[PDB]
This record gives sequence, structure tokens and C-alpha cells, in this order.
Amino acid sequence: TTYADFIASGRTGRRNAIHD
Amino acid sequence: ESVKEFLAKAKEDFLKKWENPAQNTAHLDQFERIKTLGTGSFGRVMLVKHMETGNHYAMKILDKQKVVKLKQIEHTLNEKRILQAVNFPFLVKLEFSFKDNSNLYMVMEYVPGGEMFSHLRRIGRFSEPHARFYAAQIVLTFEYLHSLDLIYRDLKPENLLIDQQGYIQVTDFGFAKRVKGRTWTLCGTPEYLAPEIILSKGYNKAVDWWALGVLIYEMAAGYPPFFADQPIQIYEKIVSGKVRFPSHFSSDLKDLLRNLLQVDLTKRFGNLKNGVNDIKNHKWFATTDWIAIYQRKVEAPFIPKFKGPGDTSNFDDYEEEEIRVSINEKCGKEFSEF
Ligand SMILES: Cc1[nH]nc2ccc(-c3cc(OC[C@@H](N)Cc4c[nH]c5ccccc45)cnc3-c3ccoc3)cc12
Repeated sequence: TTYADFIASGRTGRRNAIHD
Repeated sequence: ESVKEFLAKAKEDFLKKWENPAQNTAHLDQFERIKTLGTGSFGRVMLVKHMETGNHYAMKILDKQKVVKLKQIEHTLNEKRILQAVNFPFLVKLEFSFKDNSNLYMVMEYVPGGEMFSHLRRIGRFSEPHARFYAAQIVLTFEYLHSLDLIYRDLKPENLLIDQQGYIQVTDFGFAKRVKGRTWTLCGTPEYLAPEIILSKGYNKAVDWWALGVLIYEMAAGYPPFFADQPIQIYEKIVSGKVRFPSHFSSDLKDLLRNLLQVDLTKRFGNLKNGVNDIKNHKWFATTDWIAIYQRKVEAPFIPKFKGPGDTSNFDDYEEEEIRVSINEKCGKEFSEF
């Protein structure tokens, strides 16, 4: 399932901002 | 049209503070360090106690030298100048701001409720009525910000706090900027970046409305519309022009999201002739009483557990670090106006 795929991903925690 | 009347008065108030920003309204020794509530490349947020009043605040400490290295001088000046000038029910208030030899300080109201991110991840996902409640507040907040020529550029559950009344408190104006034309800075969060940002194009406030689409999706689904292990993979999905919705998504919700997550700027909701009204009048917001939301008269779907003014249970733990203040002034000219 898509949920299972997300939970198994490495981006389920707090996501950092990006910039140049 | 009473909205135009409200926004008119709101802009008058904003412009006066914008042209004459408040500076040096407190000192570090007036606060008691308690606990770190969060940390990043720059800088860190701590729970502090103001001895004079006994009030608890969230104090962000920015290392001036680190800000310079990351080339975030102008962005930092943007954040402070904007925060001290804005005034809205769903925006965290800036109480004090000051600086010393080494650091910049911003003291804002503390929200023990914690981030939406934490609650969303734990619960899994919000019901559509639940997500609608939060979404409505963001819609009004963006209407307010955009009318002041302000672009936010960092919408995400991590930057949304839940107060004692169950309402949203927007935080982190690190990428906020006042601009009437287009802008070009690559900034934001991968999952929430609009296609035009990824493609290095000149973009406008339409990027905020795209972000709203991503937020609503994540709230209702429990996961972002575009996710992967690496940002590069996420960008590929964003620019592909395709999106898939969970089966439990209502017809109205999917229609709204297809209009917000629209690659074509000439078709994206919030950026058309009717402006924000295209969103506020959408079928998915049919039951939404916008005036009641603004007045905070609507009953919140969720109320965080209260354990005291200084309780930090709703926040994760972080490693504590000293607050060092050099004997020599650092980057004086760079942050003169702070
Ligand atoms: C916990 C809390 N209560 N009231 C608050 C008002 C603002 C902030 C706050 C949030 C923020 O973004 C937090 C999250 N994006 C993580 C993050 C991004 N950049 C950072 C830089 C330093 C530390 C954390 C982060 C950023 N700043 C604030 C804040 C607190 C006081 O003034 C601004 C936290 C508050």
C-alpha cells in the first residue's frame, strides 16, 4: 500500500528546509 | 466586500510597523533557559521563562556567523521585519527581539500544544472535516499575508502549531518575503515545492497555493502527494504533472486538489481572476463558515492535552547546548537593522 511505502521511507520524520 | 474593508485597515497597520520596525525590546538576562524545543542548521528554539511576568515564551537563537555562512542574512532580516509588523489570529506573535555580540534573538508566544506534524504522524491521518478545519485557517492566513504583498514559502505540518483552543498557529517566517513582482530564490521544503520553483523559474504567491494543496493532501491522506527517499526523486514526481489520490478521498476534495496542485499557472486556484474566492467558494468548503473560523467561534476537532504553561511533553527531546556570547561583536554591519 502507499501508506506502507511511506512508513518504510526515510522521510517520515521532520523535514528540513532547502536553499541555494 | 467587508473583507476588503478588513484588509484595507490591516494593511494600514502593517505598513506603519513595516516602515518603522521595533528593535532591541528586551535582553537575554531577562529570560530563564528551560529546554530546547527544536534545532536546525540555524538555529535553535528554546522554552524560556520571562522573570518579569512569569510568562513562558519560545526563543529562537540564531548564530550570526552561521547565518552569514549559509547566506541567510537578507532572509533573516526579512523574517524579523515581517514578524514584528504582522497581526493575525493564526500567526504567532513576536513579543521581543534583540541581539548581542554573537547571536540574534526572537521571542514569541509559546504553544504547548505542539506541531501538527507530531499529531498527524501519530494519528495517521485527519478526517476530511478535520483537515478542512485546519485548511480554512491557512486559506484566511494566506489571504491576509498575500494582501500585504507577503509570500510565505514554507507551508508544512512542521511549521503549524496547535493552541489550547485547537486552532492553528503559523511559525517560521524564515523564507517570508515582501515582494510585488516575481522572485527567484530556491527555498522551501522538497515535498511542498511548486514545479516553477524546481524548474528555476520566476515565481509568485501562487507557490503558496500549491503548497496548500500539498498540505491538504497530506492531512487527509496521512502522506504527501509526492514522496520518495531522496529529494531529486521527489522533484521528478512533482514536475511529471501526475498525482494519485487515496480511494477514501471525496469527489469534492479531489477536485479541489487537482486545482491547487495545478502545474499550469493560468489554471491554478488562488492565482486566477477571482483570486482566493475560487477556493473559498469551492464545494469542499461549502460547510465552512469563514467568519466563524476567523472569530474562532468554531469548535475544534482536536484539543491538545494541557499539562501546564511550561509543559513540553508535546515536543520531542533535543540535546542541550551552551549559549556562548563572545567578548567581541560579530557581523555588526550585516545585522545592523535587526
Ligand atoms: C515551539 C514554538 N512555540 N511558539 C513558537 C513560535 C515559533 C517557533 C519557531 C518555529 C520555527 O520553525 C520550526 C521548524 N521549522 C524547525 C525549524 C526551521 N528552522 C529553524 C531554525 C531554528 C530552529 C528550528 C527551526 C522557527 N522559528 C521559530 C521561532 C521561535 C521564536 O521565534 C521563531 C516555535 C514556536
